[PDB]
Amino acid sequence: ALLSFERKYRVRGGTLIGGDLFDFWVGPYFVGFFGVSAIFFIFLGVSLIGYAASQGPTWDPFAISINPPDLKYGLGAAPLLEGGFWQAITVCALGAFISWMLREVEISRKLGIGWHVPLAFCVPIFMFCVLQVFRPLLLGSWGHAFPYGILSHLDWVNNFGYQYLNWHYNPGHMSSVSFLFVNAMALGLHGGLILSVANPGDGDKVKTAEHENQYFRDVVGYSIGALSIHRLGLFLASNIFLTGAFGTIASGPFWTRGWPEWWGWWLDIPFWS
Amino acid sequence: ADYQTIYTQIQARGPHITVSGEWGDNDRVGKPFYSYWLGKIGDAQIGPIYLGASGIAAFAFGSTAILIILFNMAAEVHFDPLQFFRQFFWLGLYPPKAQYGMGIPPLHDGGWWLMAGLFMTLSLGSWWIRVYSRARALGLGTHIAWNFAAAIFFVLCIGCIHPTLVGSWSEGVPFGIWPHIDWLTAFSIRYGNFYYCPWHGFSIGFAYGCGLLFAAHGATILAVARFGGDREIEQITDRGTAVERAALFWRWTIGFNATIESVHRWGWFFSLMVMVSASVGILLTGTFVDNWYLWCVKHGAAPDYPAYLPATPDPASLPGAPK
Amino acid sequence: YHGALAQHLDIAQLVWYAQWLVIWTVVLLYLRREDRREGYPLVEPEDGQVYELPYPKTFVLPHGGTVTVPRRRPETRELKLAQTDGFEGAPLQPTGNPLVDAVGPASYAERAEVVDATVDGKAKIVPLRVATDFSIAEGDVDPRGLPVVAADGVEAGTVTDLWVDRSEHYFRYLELSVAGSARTALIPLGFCDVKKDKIVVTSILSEQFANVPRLQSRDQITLREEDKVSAYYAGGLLYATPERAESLL
Amino acid sequence: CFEPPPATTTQTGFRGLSMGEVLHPATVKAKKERDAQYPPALAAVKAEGPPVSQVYKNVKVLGNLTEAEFLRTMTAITEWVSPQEGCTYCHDENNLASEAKYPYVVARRMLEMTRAINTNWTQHVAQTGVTCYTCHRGTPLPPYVRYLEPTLPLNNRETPTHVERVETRSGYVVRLAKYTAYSALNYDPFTMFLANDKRQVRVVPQTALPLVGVSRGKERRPLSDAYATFALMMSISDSLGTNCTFCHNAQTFESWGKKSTPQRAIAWWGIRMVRDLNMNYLAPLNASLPASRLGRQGEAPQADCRTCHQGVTKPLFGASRLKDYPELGPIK
Ligand code: BCB
Ligand code: BCB
Ligand code: BCB
Ligand SMILES: C/C=C1/c2cc3[nH]c4c(c3C)C(=O)[C@H](C(=O)OC)c4c3nc(cc4[nH]c(cc(n2)[C@@H]1C)c(C(C)=O)c4C)[C@@H](C)[C@@H]3CCC(=O)OC/C=C(/C)CCC[C@H](C)CCC[C@H](C)CCCC(C)C
Ligand SMILES: C/C=C1/c2cc3[nH]c4c(c3C)C(=O)[C@H](C(=O)OC)c4c3nc(cc4[nH]c(cc(n2)[C@@H]1C)c(C(C)=O)c4C)[C@@H](C)[C@@H]3CCC(=O)OC/C=C(\C)CCC[C@H](C)CCC[C@H](C)CCCC(C)C
Ligand SMILES: CC(C)=CCC/C(C)=C/CC/C(C)=C/CC/C(C)=C/CC/C(C)=C/CC/C(C)=C/CC/C(C)=C/CC1=C(C)C(=O)c2ccccc2C1=O
Ligand code: HEC
Ligand code: HEC
Ligand code: HEC
Ligand code: HEC
Ligand SMILES: CC(C)=CCC/C(C)=C/C=C/C(C)=C/C=C/C(C)=C/C=C\C=C(C)\C=C\C=C(/C)CC/C=C(/C)CCCC(C)C
Ligand SMILES: CCCCCCCCCCCC[N+](C)(C)[O-]
Ligand SMILES: CCCCCCCCCCCC[N+](C)(C)[O-]
Ligand SMILES: *C(=O)[C@H](CCSC)NC=O
Ligand SMILES: [Fe+2]
Repeated sequence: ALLSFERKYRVRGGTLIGGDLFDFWVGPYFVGFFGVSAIFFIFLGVSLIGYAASQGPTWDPFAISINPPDLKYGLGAAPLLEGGFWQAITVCALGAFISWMLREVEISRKLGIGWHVPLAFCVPIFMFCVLQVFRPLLLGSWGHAFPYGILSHLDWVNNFGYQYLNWHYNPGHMSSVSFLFVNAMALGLHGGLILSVANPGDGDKVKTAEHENQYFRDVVGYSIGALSIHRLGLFLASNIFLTGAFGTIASGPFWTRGWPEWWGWWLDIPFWS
Repeated sequence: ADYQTIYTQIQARGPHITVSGEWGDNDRVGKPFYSYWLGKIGDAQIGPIYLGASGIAAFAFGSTAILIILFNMAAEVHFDPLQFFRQFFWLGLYPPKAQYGMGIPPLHDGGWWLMAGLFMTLSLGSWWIRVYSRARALGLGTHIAWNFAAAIFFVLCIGCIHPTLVGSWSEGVPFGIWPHIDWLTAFSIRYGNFYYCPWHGFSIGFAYGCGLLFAAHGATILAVARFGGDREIEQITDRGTAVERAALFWRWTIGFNATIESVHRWGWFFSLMVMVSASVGILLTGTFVDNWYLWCVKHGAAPDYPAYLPATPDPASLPGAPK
Repeated sequence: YHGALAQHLDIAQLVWYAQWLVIWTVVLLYLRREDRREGYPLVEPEDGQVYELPYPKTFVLPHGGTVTVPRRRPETRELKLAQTDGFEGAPLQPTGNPLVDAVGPASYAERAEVVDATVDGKAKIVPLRVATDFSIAEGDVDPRGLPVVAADGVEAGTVTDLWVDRSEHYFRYLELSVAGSARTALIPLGFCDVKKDKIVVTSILSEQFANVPRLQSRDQITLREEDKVSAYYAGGLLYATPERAESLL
Repeated sequence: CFEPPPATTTQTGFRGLSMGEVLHPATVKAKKERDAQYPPALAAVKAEGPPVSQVYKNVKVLGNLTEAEFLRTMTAITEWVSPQEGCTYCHDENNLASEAKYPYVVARRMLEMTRAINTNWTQHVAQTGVTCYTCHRGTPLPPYVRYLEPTLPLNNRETPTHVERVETRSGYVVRLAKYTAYSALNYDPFTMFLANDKRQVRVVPQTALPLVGVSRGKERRPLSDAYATFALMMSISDSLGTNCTFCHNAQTFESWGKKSTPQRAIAWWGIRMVRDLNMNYLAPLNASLPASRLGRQGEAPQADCRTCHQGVTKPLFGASRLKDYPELGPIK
């Protein structure tokens, strides 16, 4: 069960709810109170999905879709076939994600480490709510949310974009994309570097921090240092959704025209019109 | 509340360490200068900067490309420089509009485009050499150099390989802010929705994975900042408690874990696979697939949804309809 | 058709399989083995345990030495804990005082009893009394002089020196004299809230500054010592007062 | 910057596909009031006496009608086209058969055009139809027209800036951008697609694999056409005050059936009507128009989607006068 160094860290303590009644492991998995509530929601969710999937047409996992209701049903419940199952699943998902995040908190306490990971994981849970909850509330309909299916959800993204003519010109999107791209570059640069230091090969000597920082000063004239790149990484990645959320929320509630046209504020200033 | 994870509380100035290259220590230039606000989230020290043959070769070709692009961009606003600033985003240097095949197009129809691309390509080449040579000079793995090669190969794929394989310079990416963007939609439209290209999907997967991984890794190292987790090279060669706990967090969460080294392999690999996956898709596009949607349909992948409004036959194919 | 083959087989279709193959290959046969270089093989010949590991690699350390991984390397130290239950996955229960016994979050890795070094060969982590040419920055607090306040709102000591990282230009520890025990403790800046009139440390109580690990010299620190020290205060997070183990809600 | 909530939404494709309209209601109300200025139908007339073809001298098109009926027509034409200028605009005070003024001859052709639309393009204009108003909106120059180059502003009732003026070549990029809903798309979808039937709109392959003999080098179309098609589609969208999903499910723009709305059909007929209008009726009026009407290559003003729609998915929100003026189509 145990790694060569694991046993010493496996003490009781650091729970949020329910003392040492759920303070134990199952193989490698810490089972918190949330460990339990996570599994509960996952079970329900995965059940609901299969039950809804059987009431639908195909079984090719690519072509399965659980869609939300027509727009007419507003912010109400809907029949289980015609969008309710989606509503159910949506809740089970939020159950599971929040449970997952809080379980990470419990683990973080038992090791005496920072809660930086559960924190960071709030970013994607947040964005999920922006798509599936907040924006739908603002347009008064659950039907504005996205269907659960492997390829089906891509067609929702597809049309949602083209509803605003050329979604590439959404300024919140431009930010979001820009962060996606730079974060991937950074990750290669980083992972690259750390390996480039430990693994120069030809049984040549293992290098130093000084070397790391020398490499980047040489190439691009600055080096941010070791701790800072992790802070920066977290920052970059987290802003993919933190900025993109503004972009998403804008579309519909605070903007109904083509996104390219929004750049009229600049183009059509009188001073150069 | 480890505040050191957020910003450096007490900064520390000190004398500038210089690690010695196998070559070109004389080609380092500029005076180091420290910087207090920058030093609150990062290293305060800016400069000096190595400045090799490769590095200078890059600045040369890079500028010749930029100048070509910009002179063309001026010409689009018949040189009135107020409209140049107003309209900047909308301006560009387009490849051929007309079909010349692989024929070298005239300058007034994307020859200037072709030109700028050559020089941009040479620029990326010499810059690659820098990123490689500097690693070899300081006695370091060439890992960064390879990731970057993938990136450069992807750029060649979209901007000249793919054009070559189908045989038209017309399928090149324009230079211009909005016009390099407008390419993406005209390209995807043409090849039957890029959402149905599996290589697009693979690319996006690794791209979103890079998000997931850095978010998580960064967060982790910060969580174990107090036990020295940021000193990664030593935690490799002599496992400390930082990375013991880091590993145990993840094992107890998701059932398996990495080592402090291997996570950087995972990251490096994921980064690299965005560009690889992308390249494959572009190479297959046009050459061995004309319509990614219908290809997905051919292989039974595509969804179908029922009609909301009445289904609508193509009026082109009705009896005695117009041209 | 460009890219067709016998009976509704096209190239893009094969490449699909190829891609997937490549991924799983790299992921399972490479990356996941690489993930086993520390911690393995696991605990309570044998077939699975040989297959899961990679061919060892040897690090050619910068200042002499080589480290090879994976390697057999287990906890010699007698851990001061007992079984909460029979159950194999049940937790452990510290029997002594956990902060000193060095368990749970106060555990330290058996790192080298070796002073971490710079590129040129000197000690990396040292106080300012030694590294005189490193200053504090023009703008930031100089904590030398300031009082250290513990989680029980009590003055526990006076800051006497910062310990700089010479390879990275970053302070890693404050040194402080413990009130009424003529001795000098290190504390990592992680656990330090640096205000202008004081340093605040909510990780441990005043009285626990007593038993912060002592070092070999008082002018350098070994990689292990660093672990022992940091581990201490973090162990505080769960243990410093009985109410921190117990569930917050 | 940003328009306040709420927004009206509609649904045009199956649930969960984010297909449908998005309208800031203020913007719609503004257009509703504009479009409501359509003058109502004059009360109908006693149909008494001979046909006007045995009465007035120079009556070619409307010779079918009675005198009462015919003047009711002439009165409404004046309302719709030259309300401010009066009957005087097309006629000589002292001779109503005089064709000396150019607007007389054009108005004759315009009658023929308007009848033609309501009779031969019922596949588009339907039960609703058009009148002179649909296009003209009470000026003899319809506010929304196209020359063979981009022109700004789109409404010719507003006075242009220096840059907006077609003369000024700095502003070419912006003139074009604003026909294409602010995109850097570098094609004039009017002259390419709507001025004549010379060019084919569809760009996407109908096979999954590339067919041999149309797929390599000069035998294949340039990507430029795909930019161009998109540009036309940006333009069409904005000319109706709607988006892509009004007409297609983005999954496949290229596919019809249940990947398209009935409105995509109607739009298709719209393109073909618009062409027949420009080529056979509107473009050849450079014969009759003064040079102060013509563009910079002697082209008449021609018509685009906007000319009629003016940012509404149905022109004048589907208001008809067709029952009220049978003389403007359809004809038996
Ligand atoms: C025509 C369609 C367009 C479009 C339409 C579009 C829309 C409508 C939206 C975006 C958005 C975004 N687009 Mg996109 N886009 C992007 C990139 C992006 C992303 C950076 C950004 C955020 C995606 C997101 O919200 O994930 C969300 C992911 C989430 C919420 C994941 C949550 C994870 C969850 C908490 C955990 C899940 C657990 C699992 C179920 C567990 C199962 C696993 C197993 C192991 C147990 C690029 C790089 C391009 C390019 C190259 O052109 C592009 C083009 C387009 N976008 C087209 C022009 N885009 C979004 C945005 O931010 O807009 C500005 C957005 O709303
Ligand atoms: C507005 C932006 C949207 C978007 C746009 C988008 C695009 C354009 C593309 C994807 C693709 C994908 N998206 Mg998606 N997406 C997905 C999941 C997925 C996967 C099916 C796939 C690749 C994910 C990946 O590698 O990420 C990084 C995470 C990794 C590598 C960890 C492993 C996760 C594993 C791959 C997830 C498997 C998901 C399960 C099949 C679903 C759960 C099953 C149940 C029974 C537990 C989830 C679970 C969610 C949620 C809950 O919010 C989501 C939201 C969105 N996506 C938004 C709606 N997505 C790609 C695809 O190929 O389409 C199918 C793709 O091209
Ligand atoms: C309608 C438009 C579509 C579209 C069209 C599109 C196309 C045509 C292509 C992609 C591709 C891709 N799309 Mg995209 N897409 C993506 C995401 C992605 C990327 C992950 C992927 C790879 C591109 C990349 O990383 O380049 C960022 C990295 C680059 C460009 C490399 C740069 C390296 C170089 C060294 C840079 C150096 C700069 C110079 C030094 C500066 C100097 C230059 C001067 C001299 C001029 C998301 C997440 C979404 C969503 C959610 O909707 C989406 C939707 C769409 N894409 C729509 C369906 N997409 C690519 C792909 O993988 O397809 C198979 C691709 O070819
Ligand atoms: C998944 C894989 C990712 C990836 C990977 C990698 N990408 C790398 C490496 C790796 C591994 C390198 O090692 C190399 C590098 O060196 O970085 C440290 C590099 C590059 N990736 C750049 C840009 C980029 N990557 C993009 C994308 C992805 N990348 C994908 C996502 C995109 C997008 C999203 O479009 C963009 C815009 C440039 C910064 C650079 C080339 C410069 C050049 O060829 O110059 C050519 C000549 C010029 C005149 C241009 C120079 C101007 C630039 C902006 C800055 C020059 C620095 C200057 C000297 C600063 C001095 C100031 C100082 C005194 C204070
Ligand atoms: C900028 C921020 C980034 C970021 C950050 C982080 N990400 C983290 C952490 C951080 C920090 C972790 O700590 C945590 C983790 O443990 O590390 C692996 C985690 C995780 N990131 C996962 C997926 C992931 N991250 C994505 C994106 C980003 N992450 C962005 C980029 C994306 C996409 C789509 O991009 C995906 C798919 C899981 C693997 C894991 C949650 C496990 C879970 O929650 O278990 C509990 C839940 C389950 C096991 C299944 C629940 C099934 C429900 C009930 C029913 C169906 C659900 C759904 C409605 C189906 C839709 C259909 C679909 C086909 C459309
Ligand atoms: C059956 C039952 C009743 C069980 C009860 C117990 C219970 C609640 C169990 C949970 C069961 C469940 C739901 C298990 C599923 C677990 C999940 C969600 C697994 C998904 C894992 C995925 C897809 C990860 C994608 C990211 C990825 C590519 C990771 C590979 C690399 C790894 C392992 C990174 C994690 C990692 C990072 C990020 C470091 O920075 C780091 C630094 C130093 C040392 C180690 C690490 C480290 O391991
Ligand atoms: C232009 C847009 C016109 C306006 C405004 C008015 N009239 Fe007109 N008129 C116009 C045309 C093109 C024609 C010929 C129609 C045809 O069928 O060929 C006419 C004809 C007449 C006539 C018949 C007299 C004759 O040509 O012998 C009359 C009596 C007449 N018009 C009167 C009239 C009045 C009273 C108007 C204001 C109420 C008016 N017209 C406006 C073109 C246009
Ligand atoms: C859009 C499909 C139109 C409809 C329906 C009608 N007209 Fe029109 N007209 C249209 C254009 C694009 C133009 C060219 C621009 C121009 O004004 O020359 C015209 C022109 C005229 C004119 C000439 C006016 C002038 O040059 O000042 C007249 C007199 C006129 N049109 C009258 C007219 C009548 C009576 C119509 C209904 C029977 C009618 N037009 C319909 C566009 C369109
Ligand atoms: C209706 C009022 C439409 C709106 C709004 C949009 N499109 Fe469209 N599109 C429409 C028609 C009638 C046609 C066929 C034209 C013909 O002459 O046959 C099209 C065509 C396309 C295509 C080409 C499809 C092909 O077969 O190659 C594309 C790529 C396309 N349309 C895309 C598109 C986009 C992105 C839109 C929003 C900007 C959009 N269309 C709007 C009808 C209508
Ligand atoms: C004046 C002669 C017109 C021109 C030029 C264009 N359109 Fe049109 N359109 C016109 C009418 C009178 C109507 C009546 C529809 C009704 O039944 O009330 C329409 C309708 C449409 C529609 C249908 C809208 C719906 O049912 O919701 C569409 C989609 C449409 N028109 C599109 C369209 C396009 C793309 C055009 C340029 C190619 C275009 N129209 C020109 C009148 C006129
Ligand atoms: C030998 C034969 C004859 C020729 C073939 C040679 C060859 C390989 C040609 C062409 C190759 C390629 C790969 C062309 C690809 C072009 C691509 C991918 C262009 C993509 C993006 C372009 C953009 C974003 C252009 C922006 C232009 C500007 C901002 C103007 C220039 C000014 C600048 C300040 C540069 C800033 C760029 C950015 C970091 C903000
Ligand atoms: C295709 C790119 C060609 C550009 C060539 C110019 C760069 C020359 C670099 C010299 C390398 C010197 N070296 C080996 C010591 O690093
Ligand atoms: C769509 C992109 C592909 C990414 C696939 C990588 C997922 C990680 C696989 C982890 C395997 C876990 N385990 C227990 C089998 O080792
Ligand atoms: C593919 O285009 C195919 C080629 C026949 S000969 C090589 N055309 C017939 O389907
Ligand atoms: Fe790292």
